[PDB]
Amino acid sequence: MTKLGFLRLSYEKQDTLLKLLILSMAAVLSFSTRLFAVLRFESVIHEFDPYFNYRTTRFLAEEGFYKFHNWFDDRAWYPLGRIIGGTLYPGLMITSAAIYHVLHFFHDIRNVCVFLAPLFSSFTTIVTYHLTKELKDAGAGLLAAAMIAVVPGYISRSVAGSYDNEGIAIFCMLLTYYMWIKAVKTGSIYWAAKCALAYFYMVSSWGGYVFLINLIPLHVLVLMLTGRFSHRIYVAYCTVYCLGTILSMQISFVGFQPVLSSEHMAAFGVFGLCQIHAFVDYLRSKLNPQQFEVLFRSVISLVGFVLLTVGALLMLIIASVSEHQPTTWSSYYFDLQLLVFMFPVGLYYCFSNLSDARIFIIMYGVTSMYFSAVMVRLMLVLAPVMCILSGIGVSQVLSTYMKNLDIEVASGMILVMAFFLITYTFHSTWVTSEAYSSPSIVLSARGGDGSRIIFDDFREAYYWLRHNTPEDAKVMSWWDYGYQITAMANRTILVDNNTWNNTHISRVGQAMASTEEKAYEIMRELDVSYVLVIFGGLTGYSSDDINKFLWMVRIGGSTDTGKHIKEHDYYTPTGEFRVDREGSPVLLNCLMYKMCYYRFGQVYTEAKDRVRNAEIGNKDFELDVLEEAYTTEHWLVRIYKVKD
Amino acid sequence: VGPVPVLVMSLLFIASVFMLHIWGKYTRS
Amino acid sequence: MITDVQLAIFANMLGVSLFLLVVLYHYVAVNNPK
Amino acid sequence: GLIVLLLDELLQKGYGLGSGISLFIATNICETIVWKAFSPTTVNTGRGMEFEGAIIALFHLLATRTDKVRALREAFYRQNLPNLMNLIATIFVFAVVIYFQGFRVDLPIKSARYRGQYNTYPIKLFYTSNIPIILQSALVSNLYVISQMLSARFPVGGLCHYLSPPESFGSVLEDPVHAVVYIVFMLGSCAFFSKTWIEVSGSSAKDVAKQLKEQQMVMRGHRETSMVHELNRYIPTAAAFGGLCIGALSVLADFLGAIGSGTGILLAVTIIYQYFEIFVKEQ
Amino acid sequence: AMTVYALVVVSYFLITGGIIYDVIVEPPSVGSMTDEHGHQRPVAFLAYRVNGQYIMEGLASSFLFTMGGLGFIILDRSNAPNIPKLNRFLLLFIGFVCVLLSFFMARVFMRMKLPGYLMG
Ligand SMILES: *[C@@H]1O[C@H](CO)[C@@H](O[C@@H]2O[C@H](CO)[C@@H](O[C@@H]3O[C@H](CO[C@H]4O[C@H](CO)[C@@H](O)[C@H](O[C@H]5O[C@H](CO)[C@@H](O)[C@H](O)[C@@H]5O)[C@@H]4O)[C@@H](O)[C@H](O[C@H]4O[C@H](CO)[C@@H](O)[C@H](O)[C@@H]4O[C@H]4O[C@H](CO)[C@@H](O)[C@H](O)[C@@H]4O[C@H]4O[C@H](CO)[C@@H](O)[C@H](O)[C@@H]4O)[C@@H]3O)[C@H](O)[C@H]2NC(C)=O)[C@H](O)[C@H]1NC(C)=O
Ligand SMILES: CC(=O)N[C@@H]1[C@@H](O)[C@H](O)[C@@H](CO)O[C@@H]1CP(=O)(O)OP(=O)(O)OC/C=C(/C)CC/C=C(/C)CC/C=C(/C)CCC=C(C)C
Repeated sequence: MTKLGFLRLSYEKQDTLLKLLILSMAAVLSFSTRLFAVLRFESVIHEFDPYFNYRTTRFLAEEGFYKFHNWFDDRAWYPLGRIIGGTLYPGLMITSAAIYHVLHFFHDIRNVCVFLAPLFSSFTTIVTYHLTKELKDAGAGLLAAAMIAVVPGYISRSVAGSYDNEGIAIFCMLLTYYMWIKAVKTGSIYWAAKCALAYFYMVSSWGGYVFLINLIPLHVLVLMLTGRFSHRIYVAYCTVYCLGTILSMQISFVGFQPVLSSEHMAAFGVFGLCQIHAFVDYLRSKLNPQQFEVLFRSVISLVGFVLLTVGALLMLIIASVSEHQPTTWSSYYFDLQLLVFMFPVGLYYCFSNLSDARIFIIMYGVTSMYFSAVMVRLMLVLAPVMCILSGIGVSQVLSTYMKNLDIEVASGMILVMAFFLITYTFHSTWVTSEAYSSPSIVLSARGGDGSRIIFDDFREAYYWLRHNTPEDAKVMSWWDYGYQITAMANRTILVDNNTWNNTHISRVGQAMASTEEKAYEIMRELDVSYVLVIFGGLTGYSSDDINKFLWMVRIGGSTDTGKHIKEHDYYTPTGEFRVDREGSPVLLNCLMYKMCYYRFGQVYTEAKDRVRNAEIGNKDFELDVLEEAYTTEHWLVRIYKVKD
Repeated sequence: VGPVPVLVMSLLFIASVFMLHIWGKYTRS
Repeated sequence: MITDVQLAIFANMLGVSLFLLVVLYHYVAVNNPK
Repeated sequence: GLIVLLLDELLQKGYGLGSGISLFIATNICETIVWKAFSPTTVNTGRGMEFEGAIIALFHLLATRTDKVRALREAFYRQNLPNLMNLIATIFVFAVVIYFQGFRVDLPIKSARYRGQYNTYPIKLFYTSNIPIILQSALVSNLYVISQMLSARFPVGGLCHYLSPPESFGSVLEDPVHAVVYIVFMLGSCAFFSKTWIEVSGSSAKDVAKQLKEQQMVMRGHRETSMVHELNRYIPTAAAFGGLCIGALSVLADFLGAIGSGTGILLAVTIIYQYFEIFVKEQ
Repeated sequence: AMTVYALVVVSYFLITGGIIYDVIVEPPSVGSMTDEHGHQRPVAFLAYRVNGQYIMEGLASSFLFTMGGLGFIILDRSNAPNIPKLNRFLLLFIGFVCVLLSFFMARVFMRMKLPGYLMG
């Protein structure tokens, strides 16, 4: 019925009928895809990271209000404290608190930090289209937008349930390239002002703008050597540089840093050489190539080099966390299956029709490859890059090979590219379900085939802290659980992740020490009420402070006794780790072998503790300075009634 | 080589070597 | 409420529809002149 | 064995341009330079695993060790493994040998029955590039080192003193008898096997004469069957010297270790160089 | 110049392969413990942990990747133009490059399934 389908006025109108069709249902895909990590299990927050963000997020819609209220806390980091002097970027928080200024006026706070990331993906897959229109074609982006819609690693680090500080930094970064690349292509400076005003939104959120000003001017440096200057590079570049520096200057994390740090200082030197080389081009083109331009060329060169001499004279556990370590192809091709293959293709096309705009993306294809060589966490920077050029690459190959026929090689080459590429969307559907559909606070266990044990000791213990403890308290265990203890417990704490003061964290190692008499004295120094540690012993693949214990073992600072010497005890005295009866006895007299272990000879049998495959048999019940506070449901966390 | 089997013949010979090499090594380890 | 596997099949068919329809776009864009 | 037989005789009456044989030798010699070109493994000596005479080896060596003077010294005077001074000498030999391939004698020819076309017949000194004559020099010293195995019953010592090169970069190594007899045998063997070889595989005096009459090409200076005496005063000497200053040339392939594999590599790439001419011929 | 493209594609599998595992270097392939009889057979690519590789795993992965991309380069640079030998050379080019493309993607799909145990 209604046979007038493929005879509408296409390439003008039905063009747009199909355009906005894909811009609908492709953008459906990113938001829809993130969702089954929280549809499968959770409701609110997967990782441990969004808690510290979520606390201040609901704060800056409750009582704080950033233009008229920044904020101080004594609730965190007793007795030191940390405040919006740290935590670079309210761009997450002002976004979320703006969304439930508006939608809350339209009438929840659950649904604003968990639903946000799917929203980010949807928005980003529509800004990547308007980006990729500018490069080859509107037709180039219509396969490219789906690519960042379902590149599964970019999905993975921002899932339904993510609220990371780089959770929307990517959107800003991508957007600032839409807000750079037809400013370079067209020196429209109202529009370049809109570019720098967009740049401010990135330069809020996450510190990748130290990357970006590592990128943007040195790209410009490339345009020295290829020699493809114009005005319409320069007139757009000066704006987002110089105005953007002051918009960064508004922000505290980058504060008077845009005067002083070795990266954007050299970016400023590049801006100066760029503005000189524009001016140089202007003069000396009215004059001849005379001898005397060589004469004051010598003069101005000596003044410029003495500027260079005056400038060069005046120059004013995280590694362990498994992800900041370097990654192979698994983050790779497991990450980015078909879309690795097509990456050089458009890049060859970008070195084929090397236009003015595309060289920026080529430099962006170089740099982020070099930088996602060392940090898989930084993989997100290569998350859209590949999707850009592969977005070109297929749209090259497809365009050249639906060219030839309907207007037998194309009877293969079109015909492969469906099943060549769409196998991708099988992979993207499901690797997202395998590795990344699992929260940090709820651990999926093993043991049955029907109604198997898959169970919430963290909310049980943390909600015990939120009922049966005093108001003023102590929370001290270890730093990577520091935010979550401030999630539901509303409890005052000593340490936390970031690590702006390293000394304060280093005496927690002597709080988790060998000598209980000195460790408990360091405790008694620091206003104790409660101590926590986590187990992983009898099911294994959970963490805790016993496998980052090597880190504690070599952590060393403000110390001379014990924690000076990295061995301390912990090896067989030829130099190999044992813990058991065949282990080492000051480790038997250390905390963490008795701090954790009470009554475990008396409960499990058959010589286990699957982490070590250890044994029952130590007497090991000796609370010299504490008492128990929580007898455990699943050996989860022994809360420590800190005794006088 | 009016015919290409001489090549195919060589391939067969390599396979005989290829397969018969690991074939006795099947029972060993 | 929809399940996990129903959503997986959903994402599968949506991505297949999407990419095939991209190819259809790319045909209509390559054929009809300027 | 039957496979190499069939592949060689299907590259004489078949494709065959170089041979089956000589291009096998050439490509396997390319490989024997090439294992010396990039070299992945080294069993670890007193120091320095996994770097044996490659240029990658002498580029990974700069990444590991400090004191780059003693990084240069191991790069240029490496003895037990291949060397890069060895590779310079290897390249140098290649350059000189193509300097000597272009040694050719030109003879212009009025073709018969056509006015003045001058497709001058040449005689290159290498003179089939001695794929007989070097392999003449090689395979007799291969057949006894086959049949020294029958000398174990009824040796690598006393028979070796007139069997082999003396292998030592020290030119005044502990026996001049072996050096003198080895070099004199090399020179005399290639010269003698020239002056005996040309009489069978073509291009002797009557061979050239009957090919040129057979393709209607007559020397301008004199009558057609004086062409023999026109060129009989070139071909034996351009056999014999063409024998001789290959083997002495391979002396310079051994006297200086700039050869990946020596004599044989010089001469299999000489096969390749003549081979390029053969392929080019049909353009 | 196009030599810059050569430099970049040279760098491609070089930093896809093993610059990450230059400092974390793990030696090539042996991990069998007799399995029932035969002691130290070298195993494979690593399979149980995902992030790790060896030298032999990485090089193979890198090689698989750049041949596919440069196969698409060959599709562009010669197969779309029409100038050379229009029946003999061209057919070889599409033939071996389609073989490159199909068997390469197939084997890399295999080399993620067997180290990965993914439901295919
Ligand atoms: C990150 O976290 C870190 C850990 O949480 C944190 O590091 C801590 O920072 C604080 C703040 O600075 C440090 O406290 C200071 O430590 C000084 C270190 O002195 C060492 O050497 C001395 C000998 O040279 C020792 O006396 C001293 O203490 C020893 O003896 C104690 C008693 O016997 C014993 O309890 C100790 O354990 C130790 O055995 C230590 O070994 C320390 O000198 C300093 O004391 C002064 O300041 C205190 C107030 O801040 C006063 O209570 C104290 O009496 C001293 O006062 C002097 O200075 C004041 C002004 O600063 C004056 O008003 C006083 O009148 C007095 O001035 C006299 O001396 C001056 C010279 O110093 C002179 O100019 C005056 O005229 C007058 O003569 C204080 O305790 C702490 O040690 C750090 N801890 C660690 C582990 O690093 C860090 O700050 C955090 N980061 C950030 C950015 O915040
Ligand atoms: C919730 C929370 O903890 N937030 C903090 C934040 O407030 C705090 O300021 C910050 C620092 O402590 O850490 C918490 C938030 P974060 O971890 O996301 O920030 P971060 O540690 O700075 O992350 C760093 C990531 C980046 C992307 C920054 C740049 C990294 C580099 C290695 C420099 C690259 C150099 C360039 C020239 C760029 C181009 C690349 C080339 C040429 C190869």
